[PDB]
Amino acid sequence: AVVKCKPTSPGRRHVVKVVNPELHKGKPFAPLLEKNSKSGGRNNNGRITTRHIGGGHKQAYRIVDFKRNKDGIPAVVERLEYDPNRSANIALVLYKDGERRYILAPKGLKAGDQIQSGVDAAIKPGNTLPMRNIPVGSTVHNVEMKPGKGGQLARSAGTYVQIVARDGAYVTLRLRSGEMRKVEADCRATLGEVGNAEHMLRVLGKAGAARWRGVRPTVRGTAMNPVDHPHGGGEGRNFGKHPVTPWGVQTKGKKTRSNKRTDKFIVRRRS
Amino acid sequence: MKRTFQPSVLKRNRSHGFRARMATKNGRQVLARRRAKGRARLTVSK
RNA sequence: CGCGGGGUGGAGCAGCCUGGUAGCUCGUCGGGCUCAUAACCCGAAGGUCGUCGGUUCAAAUCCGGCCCCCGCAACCA
RNA sequence: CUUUAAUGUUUGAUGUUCUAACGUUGACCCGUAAUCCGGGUUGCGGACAGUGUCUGGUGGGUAGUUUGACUGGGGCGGUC
RNA sequence: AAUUCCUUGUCGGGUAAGUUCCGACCUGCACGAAUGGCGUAAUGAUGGCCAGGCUGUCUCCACCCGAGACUCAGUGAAAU
RNA sequence: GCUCGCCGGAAGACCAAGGGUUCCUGUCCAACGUUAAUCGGGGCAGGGUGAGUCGACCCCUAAGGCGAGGCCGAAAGGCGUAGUCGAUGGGAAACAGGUUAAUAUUCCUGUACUUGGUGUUACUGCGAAGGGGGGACGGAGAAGGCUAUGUUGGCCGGGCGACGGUUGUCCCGGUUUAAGCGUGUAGGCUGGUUUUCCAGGCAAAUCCGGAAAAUCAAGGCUGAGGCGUGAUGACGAGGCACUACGGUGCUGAAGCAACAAAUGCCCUGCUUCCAGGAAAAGCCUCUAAGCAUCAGGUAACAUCAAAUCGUACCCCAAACCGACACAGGUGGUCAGGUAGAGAAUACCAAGGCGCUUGAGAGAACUCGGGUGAAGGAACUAGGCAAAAUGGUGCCGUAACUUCGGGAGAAGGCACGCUGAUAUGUAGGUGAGGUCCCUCGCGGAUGGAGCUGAAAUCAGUCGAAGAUACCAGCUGGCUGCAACUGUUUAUUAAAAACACAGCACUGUGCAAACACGAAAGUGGACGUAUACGGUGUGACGCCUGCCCGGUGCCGGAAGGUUAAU
RNA sequence: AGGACCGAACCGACUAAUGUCGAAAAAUUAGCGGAUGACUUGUGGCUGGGGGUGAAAGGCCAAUCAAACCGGGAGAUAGCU
RNA sequence: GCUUGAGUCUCGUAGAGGGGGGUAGAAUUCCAGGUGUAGCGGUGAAAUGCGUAGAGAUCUGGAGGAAUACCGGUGGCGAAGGCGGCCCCCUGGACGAAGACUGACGCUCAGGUGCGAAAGCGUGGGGAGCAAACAGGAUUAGAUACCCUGGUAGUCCACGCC
Repeated sequence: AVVKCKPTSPGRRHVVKVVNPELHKGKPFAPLLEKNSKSGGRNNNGRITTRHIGGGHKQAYRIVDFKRNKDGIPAVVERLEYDPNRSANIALVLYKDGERRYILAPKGLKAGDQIQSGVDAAIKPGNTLPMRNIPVGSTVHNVEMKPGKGGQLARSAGTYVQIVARDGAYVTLRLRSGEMRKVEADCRATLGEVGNAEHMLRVLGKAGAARWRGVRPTVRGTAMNPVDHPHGGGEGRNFGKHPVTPWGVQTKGKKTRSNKRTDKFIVRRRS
Repeated sequence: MKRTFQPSVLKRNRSHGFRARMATKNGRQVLARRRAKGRARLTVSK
């Protein structure tokens, strides 16, 4: 769980690490690795589309099975690995047929468990099945958006989607951020919450703690110039303007929700 | 002080070389003028 | 030096703007209440409108000189 | 003239449903060893969304510009 | 006070003498609670102040060692 | 040539880069060189760069570029799939000695190695743009085993030495040896083998994976160095012999032991922690489409081929970049003796240089420095500059505190040399002898030789024992900022910025926002414990009142309201 | 273990002196800060002019930057010298 | 040694004793829709607030959180604080019955350790109602009180602290 380091040096007097003994300290499973490129925040044009991103540290991409398209075949959890790309753990599982894959490590799952996908599986953390067979009131994650897509919602650590009701062909999901969205019942999900729940408890402490994570220093507006930003200028910290983004759009209170092809689906707004 | 000209032939021939000019319309417009001025050193090469 | 505003019963403030009749509250006085006070109730007195002069049928009011007060300004070498 | 009622008729503002336009950065197959793309099945939305024209609004994000003169130097005050 | 114009405010400490410094009183021209406030161990090629030590910084400079300066030969400019 | 001085983790010796004959020989001095010049990187003429094993080209890819079709765009053009290019990455193979005026792991001598073709003999199933294994990988820390290398000793050769001594524990020189092959060790990794079955590996599979069993307990992979061999070979100090007197020819002894020990190697190991650490090919292996008296593959042998390009010289600088023969800048490797923790530093070894104007004088004055009576900041904007502190072991050390520190706080004591404990201790290394054995690079036991701190006592020398170079000034109060870090390249290094943390708010993923006329990307192959914007800026106690003005959000009944 | 300490190579550039028609179109000398990390460096690509980039100074983009260089509008225009 | 102290074993009884995991009912607030209409709320009187944008009343449905009417009683349990809808699981203590057994193991206990209402604090969630602080309206000589309409922290849960 959580562990607080010692104040032996300036920069280590505030860091808090999250220790997980059940993590596989060995090497990552070879067959599921491919080259992931760091962009630095640039597009095809090479200009910075999104700032504050770059540098960091080299990490390898792991093909994780969100889809869970295999069915009715029990698996054996081999070992829990720490995934570089995700804020949650991943479980290296193996089915009874001899194929190994990675699934998002749920909350209640240990080394040496049994999980299966399909509608034949009963209720237990890890099992994946369509929502029209799942009892309402339950807790899931990795919910699909379009049937067969694979799963998109609440994948990070601790996130969980609770199901409110089932209106026949449409089931109601009460999202993580209080939002109420409906989804086609044919979609799948995975019972139980996502592990590594103490991810939020971790504090960075140092400055480079964010640097190797892949971040760049963020500069404030009232330290810039008129030619470089709406703020800045003056002769001693003069703000006096309504806070806007580096492109003029008023922030701190402005709904930019504009999709309209999906406004039938959102039932409740964040409040 | 580090002077503003560290020679590196490969970097010289890829960015300002003959072929790089020959690949684009603008470069070809450039090559058009060089012949229009009767210049001997058309591009930069060995 | 210049610009704007103000000075009204004992006090703090309206009314001047667009001239003829000055109001609100506290305070004060006499009475009532309560054994006595405050509070509350009834009734009333109290104002040279900073000062002087002019314009006008008529000046707190329109304007000017002067006196006191408040704010702004008194900067660039 | 007012208030009004049955019918016929005319279009308009909303509501529900369907599938052919269209969307599909869902699943699958072929071209094809190719996660681009095109076509073909199927499922899901659905005459919306999105786009062109006209148009109201917001708008220093962006651009072109204005911001007087006399003045015992200029500014300020004042004048024209 | 990185804020106090009036001001070198007044009082006490430090010096023989302190417009700086340190501790307080509140008369805050015109502090103030994320354009964050009051403190804070450590840290700082940081601002201000005091003491020890140490010396040419100074009282007042004195001598010596080398590179130029001066002379001789060769070469041979510049601003204007 | 005889002396002197200078650098010596460089001012030495080699590469990449980049230049482009500047390298070498002869000859020449007008012009270039900041002076003269028979001199030179300057003119003129000639010579020199020799490769299957070095590097490049080649095979294979990353960032990214081009991009058939395709999507999109007034045009130009942009993006992008299959493919195709592109190293600073990975993939086959050589070392020693000698030789030139100049080049040599390329030439010669000696000894080896690698990738393929053709043919032969004996066996046998081979075969992809397809699957798998492998290739294939991080930071940091410590230990063990060695090597380059250095010292001493033994031995060999020479000398016994121009002022006193030196046949002896004396002095000087030399004591070098690879690639490859065999052995397969210190150490490290891991349970092998066999039978059977399967929705796993876009299809298949005897290969990989998984699931049941039997048998036996080891087998196997990897691996520097050592020992043999390579080698009765080469080299080798010094003599012997000819001088164009620069050097060439000839001959040639000792060639071992011990100790210390790398930042190099085993190690592209092992442990631990976290920020979690390429891709593809070569190679190995299994099959489909197919082909089978074939073709191909395994092994041995013989022969042939291993092409093209660069190779000179400078390469921490007069040859590169700075207009200059410019006190600057330039990545990588090898890297010794004594003192020392050390690649600091001091003086030297190897090697290479004295910086291409000097000769005299010793004025003021200027710069780089040495010393200074007495006082010691009185200087001055100000302790700016100098001065002084300065190492090791040990003694000891406050307020405050986030209980880590503060702190090497401050302030102190001993430091040389000789003998003794001890003809050099503890310790390290470790042969001979004795013994056993699953017999070899083995293990116990054994202990000579070698090497070597430091502690204590006693004695003695100078004024001074960390004697030089080298090498902290410290304490008190207090403002700002938490601290490391970053920035005005070339007048501002700070209290400015960043920072982790916190708060607010937008976004339900074809997400918000941004680049782009569009497509397409980033955001993210991540999805609310995520991402974008803003403000403040560790941490402790907190963070009060106002919705009038502006902005924003919510609701839309009424008035008004463009085009149509 | 440490954005840990003292301190070389390396990087950076706080103080003074010298230099300023310098040896140098920001250097040298005597002292300095960092020095296992937000470090530094080589090779090779990508982003570009109302844009790029920026631990943000309106700094940097070939010694030039509150809008680079070259050619063309263009012999711009000038109540000014 | 003995046994009348104390302790233990066999069988049962009653209980809001403590802890963890679920479920159920009424009511409250908000959200959405239909019916429907000028008031609703509140008090000592009234006002702020809500309402023709259509409230309150009423019906249907949904989302949620907290406390558990009647049983309930100077009844019960535990050392105390303190604890009550129900259910499963783990489990402590107390009492009774007829006997056996160990054989004084006992009592108290500074220091010390542990538990310890509420309020309050820190990290992270949730957030119906109630409600410090606070604004507004009244009472009043004044009301930064008593009252009313709103209303944050907190009140609830997990892990520590006080």
